[PDB]
Amino acid sequence: TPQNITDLCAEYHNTQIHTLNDKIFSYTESLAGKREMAIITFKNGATFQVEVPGSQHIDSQKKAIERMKDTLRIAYLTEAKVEKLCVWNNKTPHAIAAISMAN
Amino acid sequence: TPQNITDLCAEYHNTQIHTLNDKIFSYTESLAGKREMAIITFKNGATFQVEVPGSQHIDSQKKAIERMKDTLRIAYLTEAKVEKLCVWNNKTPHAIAAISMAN
Amino acid sequence: TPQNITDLCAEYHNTQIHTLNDKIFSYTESLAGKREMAIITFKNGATFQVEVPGSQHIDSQKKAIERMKDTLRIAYLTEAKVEKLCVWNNKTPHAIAAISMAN
Amino acid sequence: TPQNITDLCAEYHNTQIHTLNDKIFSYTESLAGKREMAIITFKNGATFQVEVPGSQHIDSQKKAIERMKDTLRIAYLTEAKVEKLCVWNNKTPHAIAAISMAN
Amino acid sequence: TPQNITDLCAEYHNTQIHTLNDKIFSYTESLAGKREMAIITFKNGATFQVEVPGSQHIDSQKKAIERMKDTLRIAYLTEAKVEKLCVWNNKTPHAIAAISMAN
Amino acid sequence: NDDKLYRADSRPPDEIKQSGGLMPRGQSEYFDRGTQMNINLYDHARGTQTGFVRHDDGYVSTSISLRSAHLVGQTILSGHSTYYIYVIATAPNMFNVNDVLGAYSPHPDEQEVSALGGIPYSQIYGWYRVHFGVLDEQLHRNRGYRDRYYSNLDIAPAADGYGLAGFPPEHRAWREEPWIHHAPPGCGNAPRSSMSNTCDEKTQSLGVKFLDEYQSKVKRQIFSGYQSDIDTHNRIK
Ligand SMILES: OC[C@H]1O[C@@H](O)[C@H](O)[C@@H](O)[C@H]1O
Ligand SMILES: OC[C@H]1O[C@@H](O)[C@H](O)[C@@H](O)[C@H]1O
Ligand SMILES: OC[C@H]1O[C@@H](O)[C@H](O)[C@@H](O)[C@H]1O
Ligand SMILES: OC[C@H]1O[C@@H](O)[C@H](O)[C@@H](O)[C@H]1O
Ligand SMILES: OC[C@H]1O[C@@H](O)[C@H](O)[C@@H](O)[C@H]1O
Ligand SMILES: OC[C@H]1O[C@@H](O)[C@H](O)[C@@H](O)[C@H]1O
Ligand code: NA
Ligand code: NA
Repeated sequence: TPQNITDLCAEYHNTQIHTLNDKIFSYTESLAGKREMAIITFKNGATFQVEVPGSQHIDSQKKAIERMKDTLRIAYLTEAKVEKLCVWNNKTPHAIAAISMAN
Repeated sequence: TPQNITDLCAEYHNTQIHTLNDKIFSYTESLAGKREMAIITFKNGATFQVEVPGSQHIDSQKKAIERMKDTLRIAYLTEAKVEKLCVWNNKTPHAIAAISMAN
Repeated sequence: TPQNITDLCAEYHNTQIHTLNDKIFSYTESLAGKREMAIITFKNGATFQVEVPGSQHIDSQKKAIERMKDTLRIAYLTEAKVEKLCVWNNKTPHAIAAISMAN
Repeated sequence: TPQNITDLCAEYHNTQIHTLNDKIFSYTESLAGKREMAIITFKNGATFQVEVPGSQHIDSQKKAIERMKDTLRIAYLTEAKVEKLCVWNNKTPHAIAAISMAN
Repeated sequence: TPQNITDLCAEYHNTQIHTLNDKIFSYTESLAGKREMAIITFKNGATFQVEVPGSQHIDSQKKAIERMKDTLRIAYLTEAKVEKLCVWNNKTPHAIAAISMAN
Repeated sequence: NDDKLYRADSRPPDEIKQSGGLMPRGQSEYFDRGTQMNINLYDHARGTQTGFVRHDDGYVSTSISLRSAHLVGQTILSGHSTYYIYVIATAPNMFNVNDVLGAYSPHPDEQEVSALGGIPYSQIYGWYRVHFGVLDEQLHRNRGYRDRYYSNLDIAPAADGYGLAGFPPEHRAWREEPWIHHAPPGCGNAPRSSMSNTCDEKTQSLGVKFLDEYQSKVKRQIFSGYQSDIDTHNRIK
């Protein structure tokens, strides 16, 4: 069982860590059909999505996708510093798998 | 997969972008039957709705409609600057499809 | 489709607008059986309820009732100024149908 | 239909009002099996629970129990003054039925 | 029925209390398949998880796990002082069973 | 209690909102760490009021009445065709300068109360517009303010301010009451006060710690409010 996001990320083949150590610059949210998703950017231009729920997600991920969208919204609004993102890099933009926050 | 709200908006018929770069001036919320909806206005007088769930929405939109109403409420209360709205313009008032927030 | 709370209120029998332009003075919440409801008061003594879900509500209202109780809680705690309530006046206390908040 | 917590409390057997007029001193939360509950204390030593969901609750209470635990958490964190609790006094510690916040 | 986290913790095999009296240093959250979990650390290096829902959890715990992840996120962001954690110590990192916060 | 303080300032409300409050000179946003700036009350109080109302060296000064602040505004902010008087709640980020600096307060005449780290948006009750010296007696209420929280708080006791007083080490204040009993290391008769710079450092670090702890209180109040919409029942059905 991983004790940090880096160890967690290393358990998956199609993942990588981004180190940001910065607050989210922009938060975007959509309810348009087939694009029920969220997008965040950082001021350095890096862009990430929370994927539309699909058949590549198992049932236990569905609730976690919703949680992640919650987390990003509140992170944006409180200007919380994001340390690292773990993302799947076989998507454009890269798809968030995990987030870590520390001051 | 779009990387911003403008790209997202362009994927849909009967949509357009409004650029506001301002906090929400008013937020309205209703639980009256057949009018379970939200309305927001900006100080320039622009007015937008989150549509009542209906047959024009697919099932995956239902959760996102609820999310959007959450987002607008908290945006209003925190006086967050809204950057852009993507809206369907074949409704009156224009119906929100996506929102973006930036510093 | 109404563009404001006043227009919305006018669509329903047995409704009226209260103009408060004040923060909520008190918030009350119950989980007692058959009384799962919320009550708010203003400093002028005005008192309002969110009704217990019942057979007078259609299914689409159920989620909106829950949302409204959320909205009132967070409105109370952030000391947000409430502009107007639309209420059914064939109940005691008057039952909230819609709320508007404005800068 | 009651217009305040005192009137509400009087409708139930085995209930009592506590008048606290103070912020919550401590909040405790558990996900341990059979003890999925919350406990709050005040500085005067008074201690209250939100009961584990059980067969003494009807279905309509289940959502309200969850709401109450939300309310208490956020009440604790915002240091909101609790006016009165309505509690069932045939439990130890006393079980919250309703809360009122003012001032 | 326990009146505090210490009494609660004592009801379970393989649990122990940590007294931290400190804010959370880091918060991590994952939606990666089979690792839908949260991790927190304190500045003294102590590390704790909310476990992935599994067969060691009864159904009533599922909602409480979700609640606990909410609580930790909000605790992190508000810089709330955590008093004590009750944890299962037959997991690495130690798995949170309960949390207490006090003024 | 619900006592208010007042500060004439040229920075308008939109800039205050962006900065997250009324900022010391040098500080961009309220929730920046204290390491950004020099935090020293003595230094703050000695500053010249030429152009701006004192806001140097990690503190922002306020007056104890609307009238005081308007008068100060007409002296200092003579030149701005519009400035604002910010109405400000009392809270324990706020020190009475004359009490803390005592007999060494360099401007006892002005009875100033100063905020360590600046004044967060949430602590600002509202503002008056001042157009060509003419106060407009219609107050604008700040929607970011929390009356119930701040009405419950008062300014800091002087005893909480003595250690942060920020006299140089060789100063006789550290060798007299009350300050002697609150003196940082290296200050006063602590060995090598004149040679060490240990004094000015501990002053800084005690200041930064104070702001850290105070920022935690603000975050907890405001950001808890922001999360009071959460309904667990939605997600668990
Ligand atoms: O579990 C979510 C992930 O699923 C994988 O199969 C896919 O390669 C990723 O793009 C991501 O969608
Ligand atoms: O899904 C939401 C959208 O659905 C479309 O069919 C309709 O043209 C839009 O006005 C909007 O309702
Ligand atoms: O939809 C809720 C409303 O339903 C009506 O039928 C009733 O007359 C009102 O008092 C209110 O309960
Ligand atoms: O609905 C919850 C309540 O149910 C009652 O039957 C019980 O006597 C109370 O102690 C309380 O548990
Ligand atoms: O209820 C969950 C708990 O179940 C126990 O049996 C186990 O020893 C703990 O590690 C924890 O998983
Ligand atoms: O859906 C679960 C909950 O998620 C929260 O983040 C949201 O603010 C609430 O309104 C509720 O929707
Ligand atoms: Na990897
Ligand atoms: Na005060």
